[PDB]
Amino acid sequence: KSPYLMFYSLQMYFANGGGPCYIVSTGVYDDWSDSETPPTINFSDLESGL
Amino acid sequence: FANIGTRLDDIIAAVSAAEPIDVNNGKLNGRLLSDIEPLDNATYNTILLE
Repeated sequence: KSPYLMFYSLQMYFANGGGPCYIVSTGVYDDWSDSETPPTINFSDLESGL
Repeated sequence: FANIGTRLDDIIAAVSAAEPIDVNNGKLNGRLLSDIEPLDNATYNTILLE
C-alpha cells in the first residue's frame, strides 16, 4: 500500500465534526520504484515540521 | 586533439580479450552507487535501506 495517509485522515476529521485546522506540509510524494516497492517516510522531515 | 580515436579503438580491442576470461561478474560490478540510479532504480533504493 501507499504510506501516505493525510488525505484519508482529513476525511475522517470533517466527518466527525471538525472545524478549522492548520496544515503543515513536510514535502511532496515520492514515486514507486516498481509495483512491489512503495516509497519510504523519513524521520528528519517530520521533526522539521514540529 | 585527433589522438582520441587512435587511443579509443586500442581500448576496444584490449577489453575484447577480457570477454572469454570473465565467468562470474554481472552488470553492476565495479560501479559507483550514485551511477546506478538511472540504470536500475529499484536496486538502488534497496541498497539504501540496508
